[PDB]
Amino acid sequence: HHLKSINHICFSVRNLNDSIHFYRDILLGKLLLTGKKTAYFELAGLWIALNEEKDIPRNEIHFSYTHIAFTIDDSEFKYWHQRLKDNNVNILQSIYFTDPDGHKLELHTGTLENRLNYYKEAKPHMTFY
Amino acid sequence: HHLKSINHICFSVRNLNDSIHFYRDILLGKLLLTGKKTAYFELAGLWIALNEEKDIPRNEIHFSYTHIAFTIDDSEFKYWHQRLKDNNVNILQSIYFTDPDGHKLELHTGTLENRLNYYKEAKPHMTFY
Repeated sequence: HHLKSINHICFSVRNLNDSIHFYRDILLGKLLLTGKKTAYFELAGLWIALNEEKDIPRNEIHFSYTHIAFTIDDSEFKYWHQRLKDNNVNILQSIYFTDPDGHKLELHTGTLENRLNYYKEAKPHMTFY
Repeated sequence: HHLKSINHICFSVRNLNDSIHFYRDILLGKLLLTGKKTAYFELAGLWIALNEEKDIPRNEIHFSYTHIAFTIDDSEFKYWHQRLKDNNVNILQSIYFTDPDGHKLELHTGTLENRLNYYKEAKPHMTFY
């Protein structure tokens, strides 16, 4: 009875047109649908839905407790770093960054297996299953 | 130069042992690693990382602006509905629910293609690309 796969992710965003430029132009996703308050993309093989909420407060911290990471090839690290820098993206191996609203994103060059093997050497008092 | 795939998701959680029971026992994910403040799972083919933050306020609304949906087969809908109900999960075709902390999750039985075709009939004034 297991869950089969990730199906989609939805993000609330304050300005649809800023978020379409981010996900479509900067991150090279495919725009598939728009409405007044909605946009769907396919990005990295994943359906991403954006829901526009123009009243999310800009003077408060939100989006603190989740991050989403996408895979890139190690050889593409400098290309992506430079692409995000040249697009004035908020940047915090991995590249940590935010979308225009503050949703926390990451580009990462390794696998879960790579990370487990790293921790078995670096953090050997963790418990491995 | 495209992003290749989703790599992982990380959630902050207030109690690791409550969240391991949710993701491992209720959602049938695989526990791969633990530390004092960390747990890694593979769930639905996706690496999920949990980071324990015991001080996330319990008396405030958080996690409002993201949701993550997983695919199930249509025939499994009543099995999952009943499994979440029998485990006293907060439940809000799709099943909408939250983890123990309030991260918003969904089980969904359709594809992006199915949803686009639905909107072309139901919401024909959207723009399709």
